[PDB]
Amino acid sequence: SVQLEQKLVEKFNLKRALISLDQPNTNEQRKQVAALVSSYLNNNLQEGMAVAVGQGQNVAAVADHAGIVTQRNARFVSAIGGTHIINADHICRRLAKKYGGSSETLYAPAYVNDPSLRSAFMEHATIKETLSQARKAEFALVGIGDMDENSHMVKLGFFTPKEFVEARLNDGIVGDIGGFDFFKLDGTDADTLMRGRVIGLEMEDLRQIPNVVAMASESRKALSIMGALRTGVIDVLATSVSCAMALLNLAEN
Amino acid sequence: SVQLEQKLVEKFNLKRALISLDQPNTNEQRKQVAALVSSYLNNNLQEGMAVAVGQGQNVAAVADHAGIVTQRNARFVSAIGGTHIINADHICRRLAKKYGGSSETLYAPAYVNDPSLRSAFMEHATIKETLSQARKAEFALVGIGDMDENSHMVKLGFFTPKEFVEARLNDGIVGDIGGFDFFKLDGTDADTLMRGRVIGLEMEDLRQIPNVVAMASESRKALSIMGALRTGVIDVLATSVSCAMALLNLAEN
Repeated sequence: SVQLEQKLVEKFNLKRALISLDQPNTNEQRKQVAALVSSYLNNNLQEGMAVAVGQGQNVAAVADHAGIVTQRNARFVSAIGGTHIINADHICRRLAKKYGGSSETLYAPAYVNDPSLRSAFMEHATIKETLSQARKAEFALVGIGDMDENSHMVKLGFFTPKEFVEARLNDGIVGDIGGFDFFKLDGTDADTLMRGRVIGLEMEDLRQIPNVVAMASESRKALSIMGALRTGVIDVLATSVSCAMALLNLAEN
Repeated sequence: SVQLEQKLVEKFNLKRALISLDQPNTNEQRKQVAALVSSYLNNNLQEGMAVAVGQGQNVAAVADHAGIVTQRNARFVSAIGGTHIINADHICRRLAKKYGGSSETLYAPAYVNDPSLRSAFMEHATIKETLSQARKAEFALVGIGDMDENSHMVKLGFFTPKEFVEARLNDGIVGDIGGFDFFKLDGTDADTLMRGRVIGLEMEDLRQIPNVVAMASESRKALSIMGALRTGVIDVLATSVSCAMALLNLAEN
């Protein structure tokens, strides 16, 4: 697994690769991946630094990991709006409690049904200020999701099932990062209608955050993880042995 | 001071009046008023009940009061959006920590520069859900502010100084409750441009919350407190001996 880390770092231009042994199910896998990320943050997140935090189960596992961490006054800033899916805001609050710092809420919903409503929220001074804080963070903590993980935008009524299938088929979206931006298998940003329905950071923000820590546990989602690595924004990849093997195979071939 | 409580209850149709002795300055007064409210909530807020929470220094003092309270699983729900002024969201988080429950964020800013932007946020499913939770709360914890306490809407650029003076002079606004609604000295809701710039609950919501706890410490703000009492929405008034004397004098005369 340490040999795997070196190959991943070399192959994908990472700062680090944190690889957990394969577990019996996805819950257990997320916990073990989250353990390595928790320790990484414990050692690296200094007082006065900030983390831009995305949403969902991979990220939530880091907040829920019950390991020992030193207390420091760090900030946890939502990188995506709230939901009425584990909310980035809730995760930041749990992280602040765990690591001994503070959290900073993005006062806007995660999803809207129209890019004009998106624009209206995004131009608002209160929303812009928090997004600027997240853009200026030293770290980002994000999950890599597959299209099926985003299906809640549809089930919540913000995007049609027809539009959703078309994002995949017409626009070639194979995954999301942090919940807030979407990519193709080749790592390019696809103009997709999807992102017009989300309030949060974008891919270019992640490209300029020094330490983007991205997390995925499921090897069946290796295409999404590959797409995400191809965007070039990831600095620390935390994942399982099988995912690592899959990525190296896909890259070699 | 106990005699004062009985007269206030009778005169203003309250459930309770919590009266603190006069203090040397407003900070100390807010602390002592907040002590009585903290104890009231300790005894009355049951597991599974909720509090709709407004913004500002009077309310924040209750969260910051360092008394002993029993832990119970109550909810603290923001009744007004966030600010980039002590935010209702921050207060709810501190209350949840203190009383041992949870908090529920309103994912929208407190202020907007245009009632059309207000309407767009207010119609959004995520915002409507939280506002419905706050409307259905057993308690509300709100401060009674004077126009000068709201001047931040102006300083933050959401409302012009000219509009602000006109809200007072043309529309007769003498105070706010919770940060989110405004009233005249006679207790009627004034159609004012001000409320078109705020996202949160309104006076009619407070009228149907069973236990509206309203807090003010400054006797120089007695006109605002009088206006607020005249709206009829207040169930528990927490304030100082001098404010109580002022209110009884104003009512008698």
